[PDB]
Amino acid sequence: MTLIFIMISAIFVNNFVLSRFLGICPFLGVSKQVETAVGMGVAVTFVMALASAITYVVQYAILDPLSLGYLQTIAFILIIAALVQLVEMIIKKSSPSLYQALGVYLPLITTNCAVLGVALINIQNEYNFIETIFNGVGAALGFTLAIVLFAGIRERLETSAVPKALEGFPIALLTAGLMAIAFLGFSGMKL
Amino acid sequence: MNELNLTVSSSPHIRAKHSTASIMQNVIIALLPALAVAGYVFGLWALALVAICVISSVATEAVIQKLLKKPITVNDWSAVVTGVLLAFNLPINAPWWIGVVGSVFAIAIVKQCFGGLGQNFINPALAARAFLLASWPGHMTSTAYIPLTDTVTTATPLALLKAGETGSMPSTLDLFTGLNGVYGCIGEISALALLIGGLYLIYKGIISWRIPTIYLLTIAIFALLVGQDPIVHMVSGGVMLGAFFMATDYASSPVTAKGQIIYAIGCGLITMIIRLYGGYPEGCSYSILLMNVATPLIERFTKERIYGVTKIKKEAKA
Amino acid sequence: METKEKVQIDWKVVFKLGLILFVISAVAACALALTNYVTAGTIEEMNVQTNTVARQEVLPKAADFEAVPAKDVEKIASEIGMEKPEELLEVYIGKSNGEVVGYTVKTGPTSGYAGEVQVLTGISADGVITGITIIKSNETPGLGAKASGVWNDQFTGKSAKEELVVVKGTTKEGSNEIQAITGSTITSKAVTSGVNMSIQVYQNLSK
Amino acid sequence: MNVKHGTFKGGIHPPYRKESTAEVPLGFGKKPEMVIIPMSLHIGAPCTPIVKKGDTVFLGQRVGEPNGFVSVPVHASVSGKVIAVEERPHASGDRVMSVVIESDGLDTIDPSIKPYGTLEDMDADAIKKMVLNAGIVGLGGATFPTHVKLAIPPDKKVDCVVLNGAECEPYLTADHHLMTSQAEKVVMGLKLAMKSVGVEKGFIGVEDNKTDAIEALVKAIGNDSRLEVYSLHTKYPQGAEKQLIAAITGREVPSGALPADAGVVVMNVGTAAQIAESMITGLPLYKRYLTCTGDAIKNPQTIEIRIGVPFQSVIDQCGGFSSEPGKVISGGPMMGVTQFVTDIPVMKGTSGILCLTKESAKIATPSNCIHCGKCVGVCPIHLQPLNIAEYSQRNMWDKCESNNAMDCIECGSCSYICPAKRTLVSSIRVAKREIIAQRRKGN
Amino acid sequence: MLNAILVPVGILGVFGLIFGIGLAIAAKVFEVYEDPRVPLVRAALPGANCGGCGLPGCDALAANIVGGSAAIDACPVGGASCAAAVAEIMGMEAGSAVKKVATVICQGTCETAPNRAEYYGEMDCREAMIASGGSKGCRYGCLGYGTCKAVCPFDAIVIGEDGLPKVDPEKCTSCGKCVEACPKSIMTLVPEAQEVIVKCHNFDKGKIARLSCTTACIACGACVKACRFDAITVENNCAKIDYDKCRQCYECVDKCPMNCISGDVEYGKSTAYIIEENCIACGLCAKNCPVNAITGEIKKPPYVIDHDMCIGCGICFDKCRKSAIEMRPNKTK
Amino acid sequence: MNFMKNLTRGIIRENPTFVLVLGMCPTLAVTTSAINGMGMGLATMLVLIGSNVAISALRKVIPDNIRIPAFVVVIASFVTIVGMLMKAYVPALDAALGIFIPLIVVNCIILARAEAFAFSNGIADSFADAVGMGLGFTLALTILGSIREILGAGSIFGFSLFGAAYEPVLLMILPPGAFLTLGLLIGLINWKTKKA
Ligand SMILES: Cc1cc2nc3c(=O)[nH]c(=O)nc-3n(C[C@H](O)[C@H](O)[C@H](O)COP(=O)(O)O)c2cc1C
Ligand SMILES: Cc1cc2nc3c(=O)[nH]c(=O)nc-3n(C[C@H](O)[C@H](O)[C@H](O)CO)c2cc1C
Ligand code: SF4
Ligand code: SF4
Ligand code: SF4
Ligand code: SF4
Ligand code: SF4
Ligand code: SF4
Ligand code: SF4
Ligand code: SF4
Ligand code: SF4
Ligand code: SF4
Ligand code: FES
Ligand code: NA
Ligand code: NA
Ligand code: NA
Repeated sequence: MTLIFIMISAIFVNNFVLSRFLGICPFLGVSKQVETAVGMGVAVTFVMALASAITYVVQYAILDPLSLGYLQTIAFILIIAALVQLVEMIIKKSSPSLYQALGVYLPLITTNCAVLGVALINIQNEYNFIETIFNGVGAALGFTLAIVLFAGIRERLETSAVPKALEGFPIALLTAGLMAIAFLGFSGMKL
Repeated sequence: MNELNLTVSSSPHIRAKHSTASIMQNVIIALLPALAVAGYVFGLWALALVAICVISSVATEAVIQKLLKKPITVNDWSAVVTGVLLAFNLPINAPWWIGVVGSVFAIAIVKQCFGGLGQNFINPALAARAFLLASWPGHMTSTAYIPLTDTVTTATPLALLKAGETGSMPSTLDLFTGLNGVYGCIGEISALALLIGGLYLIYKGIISWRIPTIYLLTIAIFALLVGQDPIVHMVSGGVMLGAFFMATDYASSPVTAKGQIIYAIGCGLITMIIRLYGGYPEGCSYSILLMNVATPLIERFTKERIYGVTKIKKEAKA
Repeated sequence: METKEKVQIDWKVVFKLGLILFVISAVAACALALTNYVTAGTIEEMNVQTNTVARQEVLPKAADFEAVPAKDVEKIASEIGMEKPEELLEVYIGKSNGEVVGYTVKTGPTSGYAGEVQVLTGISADGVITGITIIKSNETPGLGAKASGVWNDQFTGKSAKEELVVVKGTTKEGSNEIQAITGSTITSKAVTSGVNMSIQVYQNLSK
Repeated sequence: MNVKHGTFKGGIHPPYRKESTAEVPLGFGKKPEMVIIPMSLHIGAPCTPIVKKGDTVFLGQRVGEPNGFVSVPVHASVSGKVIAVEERPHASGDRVMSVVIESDGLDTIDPSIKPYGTLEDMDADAIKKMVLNAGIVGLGGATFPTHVKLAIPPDKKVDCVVLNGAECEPYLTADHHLMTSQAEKVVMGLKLAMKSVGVEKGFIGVEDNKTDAIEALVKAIGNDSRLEVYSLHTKYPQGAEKQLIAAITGREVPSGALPADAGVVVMNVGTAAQIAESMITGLPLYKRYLTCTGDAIKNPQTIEIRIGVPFQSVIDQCGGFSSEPGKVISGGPMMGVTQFVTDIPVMKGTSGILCLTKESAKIATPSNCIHCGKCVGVCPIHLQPLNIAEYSQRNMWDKCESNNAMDCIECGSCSYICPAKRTLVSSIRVAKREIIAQRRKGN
Repeated sequence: MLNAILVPVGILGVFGLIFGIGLAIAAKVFEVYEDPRVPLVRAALPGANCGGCGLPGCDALAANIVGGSAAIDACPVGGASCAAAVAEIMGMEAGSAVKKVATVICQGTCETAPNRAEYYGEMDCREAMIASGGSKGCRYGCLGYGTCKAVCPFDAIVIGEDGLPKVDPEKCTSCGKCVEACPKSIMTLVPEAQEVIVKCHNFDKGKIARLSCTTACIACGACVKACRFDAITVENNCAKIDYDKCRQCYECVDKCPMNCISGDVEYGKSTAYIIEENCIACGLCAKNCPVNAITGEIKKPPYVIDHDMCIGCGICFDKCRKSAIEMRPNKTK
Repeated sequence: MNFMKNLTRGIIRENPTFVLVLGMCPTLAVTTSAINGMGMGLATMLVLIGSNVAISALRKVIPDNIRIPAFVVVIASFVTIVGMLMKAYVPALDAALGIFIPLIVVNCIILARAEAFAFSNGIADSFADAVGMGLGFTLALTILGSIREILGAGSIFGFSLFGAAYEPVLLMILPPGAFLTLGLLIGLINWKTKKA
């Protein structure tokens, strides 16, 4: 019952993109189509699902019983970097090469602010193995849902008369603000 | 040496009779009896606020349509509808500038920044109401709805229902007619007038029965499955107005028939989830606003079948 | 058989890639540990000083303070029927020329809007409230961060004999009544619960 | 008789102003004094003139020779003298090579015309030869050659012939008069077509507002058990060769595959009457029916008029203009073509002349889309016209093609029901033309 | 002090070494993509996604090389020098090209070619072509709704107050986006050095064209006799000029009775403007080149020649062994 | 000649906030006042200068396959040193920006400029580029923070303007109140870019 509540809070009540201001740059970058959004979502889900357990083991097996808690951040980012490299090492080989249209947002997966953010959040909340895994999966699913909804709204807006001066980024920011209001309605629930 | 000077164009050469202005005027005619009941119950200040909102809306639109070098299409009676529906969402103890700010936000940002009429994807009036509630919670929460002459009530029916004190709530007939001690928003206290207005619009052909029927059916089923009263949960709060006039917006609803059923079911589920376990006494506005975001996703999976197409089993995209 | 017998030097270029990284990592550590040392000491000192400042304002007097060995704190928490433990952090005793002046108690109540608030309360000998303060909060800067302002100053003068309740109205009625901030209610209730548990601890101890 | 019923999904309900000319008797035009006959009265390859200036021609003499296989000859309507073999204005807006013949007053029949035979000995090959020699094209509006339609390729199988009697456009009443007056000729033409194709099944589809025509056809059929009559609900796109197939047989024509792949052969009642008349008498196609009506016509009526008579003579024979017209249309109000002048001659596919006044020809300027969704509900092909129009208006042909814009039948109604008074069908036509053009310059 | 420095150094070094070795091993496996000759042509391209292409972008052109699936000179917008720089990475090429600009062959402006009727609908050329081809008196003229302006990506076309477009030669870059977008097939490409253009597209006979427009072509054929280099031909009842054989003699301009040929009477008149430095008293140009224009006696330098006639073709500028004659345009205005 | 152009690319021509849209999380998260934006901009400028100089000093031995680990190691070392100093000496700014001070290592601008300009240039161009980017980031953050604070609190730099009876717009200091504001600003700039 605790795992379900943790997942629900991570997905709906405390969405990482629309509430906590973490995954914003790829949110505005690769949300022009539905397929690219789905691919980015599944890649990011794999990255956090692999990273959470490794960060938990590294923090609780080495850093804590050594009085070396000031290296945490740099150690953490090192691991994430290697993982992202391996992801960038696979997508060009086996995954379709036409998906290399992200345009600098592929090496910025380390910079996505949601992997390291969820790692620090899991460390600060004193969770366990299963709780950390569920929190990471819930955060990834929330990111995927938000980016898919944004891509659908943009595809709908493709046939609207945005006059001449707003066009891409201003109307993307206004749409994100309206979605943020709608999710501000989804708050105050105690779980 | 007489010429003819005829006209050349493309087919067809005949059209129907209905237009946009007729539709909006019919909507206003449907909304009139609720305004009459509000003026009877809350007094002369309940009408003036409405006027203020309407004026502001029209003025804003004209100014924008003058500054962007566009034809002034203010005679389609759309800003009047937006202003009236926004004014129906206000308490009786609100200052004069709240309506002006809400109308400016509803017209300038939500509507005219996306192209104009029919080019937006979200409800203007509900978004302006949500912005006003978040910005100024003191003027819109639980005390502004009670008139200053009454000093015995001190609570609206939904707040008493959430608190568990179902011994002092008004009777079901009083909640259905809105005539004995029922307080709230000025255009939501009576369910008979809104039902008559919705039936008139169904008869004319502007709206359909699907969303209004399925919204209320889902609410009743949810209320019956948890051990509550289905009739009370349907005649209190802003549910009839939302079901008949605000969830049937043209620019925010799906165009098919199955998408409308899914949209209504989702709205009815989220409304009761926020009502029963949320941090608000009512969740109609956010349930409708959350289904304006998922609408483009429903519309890509509920398309009909073309004539003469027997479909290929997912082999064209391979 | 390692993908068709890679030709010898394919291993040698491995030794080039790791070593440099190793060196870089060492250099990073060779900085950070030194930057760890002196700052840490200063940080600790500053924190301690700040903490004692937070005490010296809560009980305006010229006296000394003594701290319990924290086993009595756990004994007090175990008794009286405290539902949620570990919510009492520090209890201090004031001493001025031997006579007991009062107590200073720090507690973190749960059930806030955004987590845990830290509330410090001081009390004189006879049951009164000489003032409260907020040490740590994570609330909204424009909505829940107003507790550390003029709202605190109204807490003084209340007797430490009965409980305190919150009323959602401008009228303050009479005794043991707290008027909440408009648009911010859960934060007021958390501080009220913390003050109530402090009063219960004082009533148990001073008898 | 066993009369069945049929209907389809979608459509509109126009005012159906046919009551004006329905009760008026049938009129006959006077003898013309000058005829202009174009060289392209069909689709395919235009003919070549075989007459010179100053020549003398007979009634029914050929004045044009077909070029290829998809082509029909062109004959003369009156007997007189040829005065010009130049090019003259056409109904398409541009000048077309024609032959001008001045009448003499006497109708001298060419001394080479004799009846072809009877139904019991003609057989299929001679029936097809007679159809080709008489220059019969489709009178339903498309003017497709009939001898090409009756030549079924060996890789296709058909088993039924359907006659189209569901006249659906407003103001038009010629088919009602033809069915009520010449039902026996319609039945004979249906039997001839059935023998030519080689099937044993035949259906006739008539709408339910022509019950007298249904009774006349039932009486004319007699005791034949291979012929049936259907009643269809009165709707506008009912008679468009596809909804007729869906209503009568229940089958669906595939995506871009012609009705011949559904096993049916669709033909008009006027074509059947012309086939029967040409078999009985031996004369070619030189005369048809018309409906002169509108808002600026003094005395609207249905009149039989030869081929080559200008529009102005027809207008003058029906009273004239009560007021200044604002629009002259060749055909119906939902699929007609607006004209520039009144020197246009009538053709084999002309079914009516509609003149509108200045007040009835005014349509408001288009406005913004309000997302009402009625155009989705009225489409018989189950498309979404708003998306295709919005994609076509900003030059996105790939999105138009991916949204199935190539199977629209250009039927009107989607543009008829719009509250914002837009031009959806024109945008769909532009998209279709661009998609068709891009397949030739890139392949 | 020793351990506090020793432990983190060892831990971080071990982590870095293990991660580096693993990353090298993974790179030796998954990087078998084996695409050689890194693009190196995108820098020599300058591309702006104009439209004289159809490979999915200039980066797609950079990726498409080393496979031999694309032409060397597939990009005409950049020019021959741009293609030379693009495929100069491997080299073995050299070339040059000629610059061109878009032009409109029509001069009927809303008063010489009026309208037959009134048109209702959208203001676009193709939409007007749906409504029976338009409402203009001339069936081959300009509609005037500016589709070509709408499809131009570089902003070079402006619709004038007379109804005909105007093209800025400084902003037009030799593409054809406005050429296939015109429903009337009116927009064409002409070299920037050409000033003699027949501006009409009427395919009718004499009387009908004369009634249709003020400056129509009636196919009289008087412009063919004036030309002697066989550069202008009349077919399909319309005249056209071949730009590869036109010497710009300005003889057909003044012979047209309906004023369909562009250009002004300011040309030539420089018969034997011979530099005295590099002719040897040649005596060869005096005899004949179709006009007399030279006649004299020996003509020792400086030359004494009166200039009052001849057409100024330009043949006497390159046929000389030393090219002592200089061509200079000097006339009234 | 080649230094002033790199220094002055910076704020106007290639502004990271208005023209590139990078580093959006601290832009939309901490800009509820005119003081947080300035401190965040100064800290990011110091980290950017140090990281750019360090990376450009070593563009001769780093291979292509392990560039990201070395880059993040250097950036994280500089971030840790700066954060330790700020914790020691400026505790109020640390408490105001607690979560985003460890997150300067991943800021979408430092890594982007490291792999695009610092890797293939000298020690003098990278320094000027870092200074220009830091100045542009600081100016944009200060402008956005002042605009948000004036509307949502009724005071600029802590000095009240409208009196003590003013009722603020509390949505401007909320997460949905940033997006719209930023969008409008960008639109205005684009208009003045395109109509001039
Ligand atoms: C919208 C639409 C309506 C039509 N209505 C009729 C009609 O009422 N009567 C008719 O005979 N053909 C009508 N047609 C033409 C038929 O589709 C078909 O071409 C015709 O039956 C062929 O007749 P034919 O074999 O004599 O050429 C219509 C076509 C369209 C697209
Ligand atoms: C049936 C119907 C319902 C409408 N509902 C709303 C509504 O809930 N809120 C609003 O602001 N405007 C409403 N409008 C009017 C409004 O101008 C329009 O529908 C678009 O939402 C404007 O983009 C409604 C109009 C119609 C015809
Ligand atoms: S889209 Fe085509 S088939 Fe559908 S209603 Fe319009 S014209 Fe008819
Ligand atoms: S009928 Fe007209 S206004 Fe309604 S959805 Fe279709 S195109 Fe839009
Ligand atoms: S025409 Fe040449 S430069 Fe332009 S987009 Fe195509 S390939 Fe690139
Ligand atoms: S040149 Fe062609 S495309 Fe341009 S306005 Fe004239 S007709 Fe239209
Ligand atoms: S005017 Fe025509 S050729 Fe010139 S740039 Fe524009 S589209 Fe290209
Ligand atoms: S006649 Fe020639 S110049 Fe005159 S409008 Fe027609 S094409 Fe243009
Ligand atoms: S300018 Fe001279 S060369 Fe050119 S077409 Fe005219 S006469 Fe011939
Ligand atoms: S002289 Fe002029 S009018 Fe005559 S053919 Fe030549 S261009 Fe045409
Ligand atoms: S043509 Fe040349 S070589 Fe001959 S006389 Fe003239 S300048 Fe001399
Ligand atoms: S311009 Fe021609 S004709 Fe005149 S002198 Fe030179 S070569 Fe002879
Ligand atoms: S995702 Fe760009 S800085 Fe956080
Ligand atoms: Na947010
Ligand atoms: Na939110
Ligand atoms: Na840090």
